[PDB]
Amino acid sequence: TCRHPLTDLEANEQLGRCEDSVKNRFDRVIPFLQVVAGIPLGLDYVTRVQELAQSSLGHTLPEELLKDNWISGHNLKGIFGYATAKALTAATEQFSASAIGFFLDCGFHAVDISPCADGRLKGLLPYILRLPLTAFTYRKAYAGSMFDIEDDLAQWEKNELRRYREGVPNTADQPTRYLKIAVYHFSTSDPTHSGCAAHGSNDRAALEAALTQLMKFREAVENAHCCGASIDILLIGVDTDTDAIRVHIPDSKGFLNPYRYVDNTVTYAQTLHLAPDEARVIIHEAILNANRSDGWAKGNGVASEGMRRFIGQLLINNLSQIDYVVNRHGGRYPPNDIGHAERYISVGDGFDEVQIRNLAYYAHLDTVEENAIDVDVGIKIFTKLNLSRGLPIPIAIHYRYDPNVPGSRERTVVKARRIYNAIKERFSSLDEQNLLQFRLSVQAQDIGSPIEEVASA
Amino acid sequence: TCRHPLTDLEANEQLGRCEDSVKNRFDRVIPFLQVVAGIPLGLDYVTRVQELAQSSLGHTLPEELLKDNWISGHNLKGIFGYATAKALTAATEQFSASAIGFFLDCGFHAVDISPCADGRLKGLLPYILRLPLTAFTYRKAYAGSMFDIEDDLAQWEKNELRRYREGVPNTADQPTRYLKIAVYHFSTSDPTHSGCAAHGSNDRAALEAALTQLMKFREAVENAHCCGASIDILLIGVDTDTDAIRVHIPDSKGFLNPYRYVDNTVTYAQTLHLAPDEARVIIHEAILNANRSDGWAKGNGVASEGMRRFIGQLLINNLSQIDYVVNRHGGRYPPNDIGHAERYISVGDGFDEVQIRNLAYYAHLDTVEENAIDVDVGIKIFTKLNLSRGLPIPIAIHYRYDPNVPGSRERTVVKARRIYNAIKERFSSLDEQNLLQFRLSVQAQDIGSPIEEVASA
Ligand SMILES: [Zn+2]
Ligand SMILES: [Zn+2]
Repeated sequence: TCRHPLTDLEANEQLGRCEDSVKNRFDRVIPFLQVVAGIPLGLDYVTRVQELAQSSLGHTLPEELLKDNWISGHNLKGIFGYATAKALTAATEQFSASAIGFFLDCGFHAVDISPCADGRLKGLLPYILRLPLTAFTYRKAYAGSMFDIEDDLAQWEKNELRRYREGVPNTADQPTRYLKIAVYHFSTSDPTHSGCAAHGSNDRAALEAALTQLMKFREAVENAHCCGASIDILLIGVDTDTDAIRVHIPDSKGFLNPYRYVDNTVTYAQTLHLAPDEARVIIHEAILNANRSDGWAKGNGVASEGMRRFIGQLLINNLSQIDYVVNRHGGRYPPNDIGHAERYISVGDGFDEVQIRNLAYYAHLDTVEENAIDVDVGIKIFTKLNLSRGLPIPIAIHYRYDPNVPGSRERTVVKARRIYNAIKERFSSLDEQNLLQFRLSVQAQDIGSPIEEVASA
Repeated sequence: TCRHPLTDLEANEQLGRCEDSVKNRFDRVIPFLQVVAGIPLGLDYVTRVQELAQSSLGHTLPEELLKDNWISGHNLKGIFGYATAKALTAATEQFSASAIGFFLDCGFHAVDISPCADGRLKGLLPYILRLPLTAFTYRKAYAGSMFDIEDDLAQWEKNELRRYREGVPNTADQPTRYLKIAVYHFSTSDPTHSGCAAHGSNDRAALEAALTQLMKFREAVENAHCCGASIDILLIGVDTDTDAIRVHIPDSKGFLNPYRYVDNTVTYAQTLHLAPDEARVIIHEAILNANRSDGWAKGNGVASEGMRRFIGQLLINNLSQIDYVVNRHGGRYPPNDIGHAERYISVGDGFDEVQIRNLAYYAHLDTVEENAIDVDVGIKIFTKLNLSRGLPIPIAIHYRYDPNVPGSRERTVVKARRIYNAIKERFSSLDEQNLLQFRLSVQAQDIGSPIEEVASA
């Protein structure tokens, strides 16, 4: 078990430290609750619980959570909800140009990544791809990578208008394109149970669904606008057991083949014992041989220089993540980490500060009526994850708003409260048992904006 | 307080030991639960509860019963259900030719006893009558001794066919008959409250109901078959306070008089100070004087030699039980033992291994729809017995199947699950509060067959 020459050691250590700290903050709540349940409800109950909470979780608890526990029993569910919300707040607060130039040199003025809403793909940008979130990098996760065409088209139009009017990334005459990346996931160890649940854990079904959505988006962009407007499409598959990516190389015209791809597992295997420059040569030629391969991978021409450079950089970055997983877990995630191990249900736009693998179940929705199935899937997952142990389900309803648009924050807060009430009236049996805990938050759309808590009522 | 010369001392000691052990196994659960309720739900709750259970009940508990008790509170109801099921299993496991010859010498090839479903009559065979359960001795208990004519006729036909084809008890030409015994019960101390609840605690009502059912069965056998096919009928009353039987002596033609009977209390009183052979002479003549008495006991002729010998043996056997009660409780059962003191509700065919007085409430039924009133009576009894103390009601659904018939075991298991679900949907308020605990079991119809637990779902 040696180290790859291209591994980013200090970045790996930093990422591991952040992951460990956040997961520990979320996980230490349960032992504290178990200790609390053994404290008699005497006259010293409140003081003892408060000092124990200060010693364990680093914060105290509101007296309303403990004031009437002597007559109403231990308020373990309320303490759990409060502690989970505090852990999420602490994680976000603790988290809180070169990428644009690199994208421009590769021939793109904007990169749009649409991975699956699976929790195992949450850390796709900071861990698997090592791509920072910039003003021109977007991450819109959907269930089964089934991203919506209309909003992507609107984003494309907005970016093109910005290029035409101000040329913020670059002037409109530059021959750069809009890059849309679709990410599917699969499990090598358990293909039939640990795959994409949106497609019945069928690897090829997820692959073809993502490819079809990419093709539909490209054709919609072509149809909606004239003068030969077009976009570039990229397809990436992630093995959730080893966090290794296979990138489907487009041909000269940009079409993607489900069989023409570069797999980073064999690349890591065959570049382990070489030297940095030689490994870079290896991946540079390997992209070419994969793109020029025949048979089922028959492709017309070869991909552009920018495409190949971008894919090579992606593979080099993913090598560090493969090495990170090998170091931390001996080459494969533990059996508990292979499946669902989420700590809370994220509803709305999600958090850009806690992009950690298998931390939360994300349900991209603006209305419960439109995407109820995501909420039901999350509740079903947490029924086994949490309700089996008797713990309540924590739900963070987070939304982003644009401060430039007048009245946007109030509308966003109203939307958050509406979502909270809709999730309340559904699963009303779980509500009556206090098995659902909520926290509502809003944030400005700018990167690094503070997160503001809002009252549930 | 001296001992009757005909008392079976070692048999009495053995029976008392078994009764004490079984009742202690069932009764020691509650103090253990009360001790458990005082254990704080700390980190040592599971270990302490398990070691206490091992020390007290002789067995441990599944972790699922205690794993989430810290957040859901003490699972006293679940532990109660599990411990009661384990006690029943232990009692059955601990329990697990001459009689046929004696029956044949008395002129019967099969004996069928149909006592009331009252719990105080549960130990009628091993204690009150000292009659072992053989391949030709049957015990079908019904509420109010209201045994069903059709199944008795079917059993008679099966036995007669076996005699004709193989002659297993004896050849068909032998002048033996099928003996049907009906047992009613009454209370001397509290006639109006501790009598047969199926007849409003009216002694004469129970007597005439049992006599009418016996007459109906005899006439049905006579009508259904020609060549003068007939059966012998016997009527027995049991005083639940002293476990003493009065046997109604049939006349020469087999008819029974509600007033012509031999009472074993006066027999025990008048045979206490004599010697064995003299006491046997006394009961032999006493049968004759009772059968030859006039007035309201006017009967045509005298009973046969086999009938009188059988009745004399029954009285001699019941003398030992009278002596047993006198020894253990000073001549009468304690006031708590006079009424209802059952530990669980037996539904189905009952257990032949725990035939102990006042141990369980038995509800002979194959469908809740047909005999719902028995279930309601049992639930009403246990509402005062158990629900007053806050304990749940334990219910053992036990059924017997014939392994010779293909597919019988699966059908029996399906029937048990159907009965369990039907009892669940009724009394749904008790179900939601976890006040009903169930255990489902099946057993082969052969005597001594193992009891197999089945899953509730
Ligand atoms: Zn998925
Ligand atoms: Zn009765």
